[PDB]
Amino acid sequence: QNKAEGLGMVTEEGSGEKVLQDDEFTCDLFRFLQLLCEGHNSDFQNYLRTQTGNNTTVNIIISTVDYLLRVQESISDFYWYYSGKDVIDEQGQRNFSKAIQVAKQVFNTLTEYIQGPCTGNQQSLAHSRLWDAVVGFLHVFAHMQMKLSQDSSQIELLKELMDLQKDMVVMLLSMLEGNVVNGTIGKQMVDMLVESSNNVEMILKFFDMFLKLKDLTSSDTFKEYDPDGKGVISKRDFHKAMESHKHYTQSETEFLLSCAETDENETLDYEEFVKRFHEPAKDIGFNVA
Amino acid sequence: MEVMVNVLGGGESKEITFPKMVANCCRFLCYFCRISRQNQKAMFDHLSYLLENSSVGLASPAMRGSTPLDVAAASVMDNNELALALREPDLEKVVRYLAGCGLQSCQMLVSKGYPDIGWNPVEGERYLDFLRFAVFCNGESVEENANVVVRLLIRRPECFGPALRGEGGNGLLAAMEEAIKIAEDPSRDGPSPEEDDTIHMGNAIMTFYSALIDLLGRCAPEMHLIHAGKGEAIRIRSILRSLIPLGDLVGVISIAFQMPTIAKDGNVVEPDMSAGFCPDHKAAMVLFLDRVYGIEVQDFLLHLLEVGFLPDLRAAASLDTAALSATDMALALNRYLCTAVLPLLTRCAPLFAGTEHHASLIDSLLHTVYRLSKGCSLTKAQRDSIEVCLLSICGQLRPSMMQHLLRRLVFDVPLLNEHAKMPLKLLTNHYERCWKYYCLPGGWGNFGAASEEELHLSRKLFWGIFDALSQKKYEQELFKLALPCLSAVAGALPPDYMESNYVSMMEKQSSMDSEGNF
Amino acid sequence: EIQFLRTDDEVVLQCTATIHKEQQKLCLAAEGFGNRLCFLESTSNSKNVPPDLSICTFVLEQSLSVRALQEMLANHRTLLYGHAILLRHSYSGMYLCCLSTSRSSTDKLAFDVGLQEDTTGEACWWTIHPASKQRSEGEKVRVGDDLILVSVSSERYLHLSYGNGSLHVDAAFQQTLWSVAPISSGSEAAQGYLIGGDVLRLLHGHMDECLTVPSGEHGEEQRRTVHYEGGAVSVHARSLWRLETLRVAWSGSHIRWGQPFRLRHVTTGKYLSLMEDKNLLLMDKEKADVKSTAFTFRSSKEKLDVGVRKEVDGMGTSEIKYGDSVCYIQHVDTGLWLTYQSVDSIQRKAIMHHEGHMDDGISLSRSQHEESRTARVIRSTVFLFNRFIRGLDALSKKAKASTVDLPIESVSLSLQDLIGYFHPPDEHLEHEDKQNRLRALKNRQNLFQEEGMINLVLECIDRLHVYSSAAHFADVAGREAGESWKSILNSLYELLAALIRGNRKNCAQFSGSLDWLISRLERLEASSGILEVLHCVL
Repeated sequence: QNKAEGLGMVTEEGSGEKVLQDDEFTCDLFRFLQLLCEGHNSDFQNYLRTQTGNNTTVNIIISTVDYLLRVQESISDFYWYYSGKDVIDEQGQRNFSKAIQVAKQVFNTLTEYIQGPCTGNQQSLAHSRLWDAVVGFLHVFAHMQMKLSQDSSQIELLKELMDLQKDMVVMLLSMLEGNVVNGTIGKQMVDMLVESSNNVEMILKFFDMFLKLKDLTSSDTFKEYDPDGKGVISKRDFHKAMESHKHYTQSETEFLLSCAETDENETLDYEEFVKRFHEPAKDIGFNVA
Repeated sequence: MEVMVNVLGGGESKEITFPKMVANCCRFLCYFCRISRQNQKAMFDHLSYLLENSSVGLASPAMRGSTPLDVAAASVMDNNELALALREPDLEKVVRYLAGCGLQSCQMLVSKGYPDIGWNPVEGERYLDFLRFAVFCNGESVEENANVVVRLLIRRPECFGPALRGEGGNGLLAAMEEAIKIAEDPSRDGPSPEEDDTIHMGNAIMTFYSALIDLLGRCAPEMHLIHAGKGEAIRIRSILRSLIPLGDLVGVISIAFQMPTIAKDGNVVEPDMSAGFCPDHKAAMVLFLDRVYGIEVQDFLLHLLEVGFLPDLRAAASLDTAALSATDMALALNRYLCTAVLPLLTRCAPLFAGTEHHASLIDSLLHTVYRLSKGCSLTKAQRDSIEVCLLSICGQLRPSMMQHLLRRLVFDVPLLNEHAKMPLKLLTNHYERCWKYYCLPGGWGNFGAASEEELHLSRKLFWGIFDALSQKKYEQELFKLALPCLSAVAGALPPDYMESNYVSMMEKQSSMDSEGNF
Repeated sequence: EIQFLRTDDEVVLQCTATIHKEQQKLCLAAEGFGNRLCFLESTSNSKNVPPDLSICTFVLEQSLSVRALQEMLANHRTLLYGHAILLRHSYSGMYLCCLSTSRSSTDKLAFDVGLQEDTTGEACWWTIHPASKQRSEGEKVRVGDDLILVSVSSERYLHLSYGNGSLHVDAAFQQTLWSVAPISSGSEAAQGYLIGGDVLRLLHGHMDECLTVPSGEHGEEQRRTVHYEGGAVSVHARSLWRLETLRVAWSGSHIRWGQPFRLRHVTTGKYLSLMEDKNLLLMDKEKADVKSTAFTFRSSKEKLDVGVRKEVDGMGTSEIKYGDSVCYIQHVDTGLWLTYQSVDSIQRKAIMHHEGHMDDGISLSRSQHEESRTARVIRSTVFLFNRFIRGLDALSKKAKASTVDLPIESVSLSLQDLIGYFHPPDEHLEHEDKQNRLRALKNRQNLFQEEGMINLVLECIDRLHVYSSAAHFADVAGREAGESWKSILNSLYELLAALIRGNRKNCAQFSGSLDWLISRLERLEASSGILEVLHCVL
């Protein structure tokens, strides 16, 4: 489709129904199953996993995580296609948004499957292929959080993906719900973590790199740099404050400078900066902690 | 479509009931696609059905262009949006049908009595035509479809026919020789208990192999991608090179046709085009050569020119008589040359620089091209192709060799007929390029200097054109075009020129003979 | 529980062939020096003929996605289906690849498969795909799982040719299904403990003498006897043995007390065996049956044999340790114990006894990889150069040229490989690395001279000089031999110069043969090489 528009010929579909054929259908299908188990409906939660009366049993819980693995692979491949290219086009942004919405709905459905300490569903998804999907999403999050934050035109994609990460961590917490000492679910989760050591390490560095931004802004050194109520601080002032604070390294300094959008006036608003970065960082960091 | 669906579903096993109306509906759908581009997409929306109902009447001749496979080809024909939106399973179904045709015998023909072979050329040719239309669109090659098709073709090697399949196949050249031998053989060619009654097995085999070669050559990546160095394109091109050896292509090009002849009574005895080696077979070979292997080596170019290209052009020249010109052999030869050979020689124009050691060969090429230009059945576009090719070749052609062409031109260009116009351009550009060769005694050191025979011939050309233009009736375009030529000749001739009072006598009597100069 | 193949794990690729209505189990094999083309080694009848897994083992360096492969070409993780994996041949150190050249066995589409020195390019890389519908893209590749490999460069599958008389492995569009066996994994292998496939020296209880064969001055079938030598032989290639387990899978595991294994002599290629007369004797691979060639390590002389124990899939528990653990070799079937006969250049005969003496303790010392590779290279060179000399002898005896086999291409290729092996270090290299290369080159030259590689080269030079001219050699042998006569003759002299250069002991042993060399200095076809050799010796 991209080559089709590039060659200049008229296209019936602008966004393109060919990629992600039916986005509303999958979302409705998984929202139906999430509503079916909402309210910690343990009876229907167990009946989805094992139909006792029926002659043959279909594991909806396993099929859901299979679809989650497939959509994780699709998202990872789309990321890998877009890794080299500097800027994400509109079609890429729409496809990422639709895929992230679908993944978020699947994670919500899995979370409603596993909440209400449903031990059967928890043990089924423990032995299912959830861990590979989670480790794929962890790498995707580790690399998007570096890439998108540097640019300023994909902030909506960044926040949608950060919400996806929060939902994944809530799903992991619901897995850990009702855990026992030296539990098999915990062992498998730590195996997943040590498998994804580098990705989660990068995510944690990205989180605690922006979690100190509130302290940096509230420091008196920044206050004397910006005594104005309007708060639009100069880029040079913010840059020099970032080493005067003595808690940000040079790499963090240059990364925040790159992640800092500036107007033609060569200045930045620390208020918009912090509300743009810190809040998702705190929200997801609490769940990770 | 619903009428055709009902009839095709009714009694599908026992061939097709009421084949005439099915053919009429397929023709109507093809024409509906051809009417407008949106109708083509509307028909493309149901391309899936035509694929599982492709094997309807492919074996039976006289239904060509009126089968569901033809309707699918028309729906996917020359539409880039449709070619790009074409899916991979749709190509896979056709590839599977081609594999089935390559593995299995043709039950209908062997039932009617045709000799039994292990593969189906008549269906395979149609299935290869559909793949050609799927992969190739508007001069360019759709890389996405071409890579999928070539990958499926190499995953199923049985699609290549017994010769190129690889279990001890005799090779492309051997297969072509055996097919012609079958063609002259009456027993193997026909069932032996007008054309639809007797499908010629040799022609089926040659058309199958030429269609496979044509499809692979069209699937070859574009040269711009090769220059960019894209690894997938390099891989596909190397795979095609491995699939088809260059020597087999050279041999098939070297194979000669059978020229028509008149009989004892003098009546033209013309072998039927439905039985024999077609120029389109060589046209596919040339296309594969130029798109896959690439023509960039000078000695290779001249070797191919001698072995396969020049004999065919000389045969076309010898079959330029007015009675034999109207024969469809001559038309097919002119079509093949002007579509493949002359464009290839025009693209190979820079390589024609170092041809001193093959002066006889290059002079023979010039003479044959000129004789084909001096023709009647030659169409307007064919004349254009001849003009461009000859003007390109004579451009980089070294002035030493073309004095044969000059000495034959100085006798027939003074006529100032419409056939003299491209000699006029040729002389104009040649003298403009080789101005300092003639005027300056030293000239180019590598080229040398005039032998004074060229100088005398240029004197004769100047005087003949000058006189014939005075005696010539007014045509303002003719005086536009003859002006630069006359001026270039006058400038090239050194003002202090010595016309030898002792000229050479007893010249080539064939040159003055206007009946073909032979 | 199911294991998964990871990077840096050593594996063996197996293929199944039902030749003549009987199923055979084959393995992908390749030899570093000499023929680079891969060949298949049968492992079905391991009972009567031992398998040579040493040249069949491959290690999985890197597993990467196809797009990552594209990016790295433009400018421990478990194996997952769909990745592109890189295989390094364990012995040679080269990488498996498509050679882009074919033997043209009426399969013009197929491409031959061999080894490549450099990993650069997409030829070395191969992609693993699911064999059946149970497997799927992206999931972990289980151990003991059948796999199909796809060439990245040529898009040709690893194929086993059935139609030809001799089975060949090549890259063809048809699919041959390959199973993967975990031969070993050095990631969790404890250092200092004996594992299968090692090359070791059997040291007698006086930790001074090795279990060695007669030296290289004695001819073949006089080297078949087994005895004890001490002193300089401990640092030679005639004291090296390889412990080969009777199991194909997991043959690199730690050796347990009582595990049956075969001891193969590295330099000769023969297997230790027990003859019916209770006398130890080296005996050939073809007749190397399990019954004759089976020996076990026992911690104590006490007679309570372990009997039968279940085999464990993996490294297992490390029991035998190098240099400290005392091992007593006993034959499995006969039950006798290895001991010194104590006959009355020590030449302590090794004999096979029901009871034996008390000081039968045998220590184990691990041999370096460089020395093991040098010994294997020596064995291969011995085989190839003996074939060459026998062919030349037949040609001299006037046997028909077609009947006689003359390894023209293989001898030349092995000669260039040996030149590369004995190439002196370059000067721009760092000092410590240069000193290490000098030490390695000196060790290689010493091992070659101790195995007597000089005399073989001298014999080849003489039997090539019996033909005066290239035209004369082309009249006697084939025309290709005629063209290769100059190249092989020059390469042999260059090899001799490389073997003698910088080695005072080798140049001293070459003093006797100097007079032979100077007698042909007048010959123009070898004057430069003869003069270079003379200069080095002087």
